[PDB]
Amino acid sequence: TPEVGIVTLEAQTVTLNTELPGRTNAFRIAEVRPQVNGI
Amino acid sequence: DQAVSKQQYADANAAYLQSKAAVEQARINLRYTKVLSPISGRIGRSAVTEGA
Repeated sequence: TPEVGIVTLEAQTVTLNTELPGRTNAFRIAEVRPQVNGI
Repeated sequence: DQAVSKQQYADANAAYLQSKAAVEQARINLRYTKVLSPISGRIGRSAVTEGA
């Protein structure tokens, strides 16, 4: 007979994190637009 | 006690109601800033952040 490595598995609890793509946006961005005219 | 004309009173009351309407226009412009949500519901992200 052969002797092979055998595991004994049981129940446990997991968390199930899911991977999702995306980009990072800045928190408080302010494009400096002039509000007044001239050179 | 009729110390002034009735017509001068009507002119003063007309100027008074015109000036109340001009203050109502200025108050409407002061209410458009600090912009009120017109309806009630779930709101998403802000496409314009503060500073723009």
